[PDB]
Amino acid sequence: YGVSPTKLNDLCFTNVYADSFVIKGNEVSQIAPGQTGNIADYNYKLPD
Amino acid sequence: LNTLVKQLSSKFGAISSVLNDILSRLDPPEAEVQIDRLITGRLQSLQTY
Amino acid sequence: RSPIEDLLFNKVTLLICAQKFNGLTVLP
Amino acid sequence: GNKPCKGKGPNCYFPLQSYGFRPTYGVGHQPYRVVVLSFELLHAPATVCGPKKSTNLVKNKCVNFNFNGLTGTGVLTKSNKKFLPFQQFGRDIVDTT
Repeated sequence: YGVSPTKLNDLCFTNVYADSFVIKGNEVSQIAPGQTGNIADYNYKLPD
Repeated sequence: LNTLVKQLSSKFGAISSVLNDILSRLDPPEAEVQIDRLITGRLQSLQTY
Repeated sequence: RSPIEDLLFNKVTLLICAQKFNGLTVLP
Repeated sequence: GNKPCKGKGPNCYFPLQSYGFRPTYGVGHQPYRVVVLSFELLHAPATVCGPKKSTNLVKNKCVNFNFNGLTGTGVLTKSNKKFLPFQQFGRDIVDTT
């Protein structure tokens, strides 16, 4: 979202966090900034 | 002169006020979109000065 | 310079000038 | 509901709910494994960098410089500024490095 995927191996970052979980395929489109849904608002929501 | 120099460090609705950071993070089709806001803001500040 | 001109020169107080390095110059 | 259902039963529901995960189960409702990774990009010197060489420090010359992702162009000299041991980079009036 904030970075181009190709220009990732040439930047220096301050705080890098990784979040791992397992969801279903209809909810893959849910994980995005500014989204709703029971896995977004009640489980895990990305800020906009 | 201090207002003109200090106005250079604002974003004008872009991701950052530093131009080299914009060029070193994004692909050119989105980079030009990010640059144009800075260009309009700095032209406006120069014309008011 | 006269003494009065020296009071006029000293009374008017003319890192800040190191920050004009963004494309601005002051001409003499 | 308005009634205080103490103990699982009518109108009072367990929060957790696990779905059925089968190899031949329906497409779209299939399991998927997700890692989302988040950054914090700023112009200040940073902590985790990419793999690049460390060259040499050249002074009193017009060079392009890159300290911890803090990039720029100029002449690097030695200055007698008393930085505290946490203070990494200095910045003068009107926000220039």
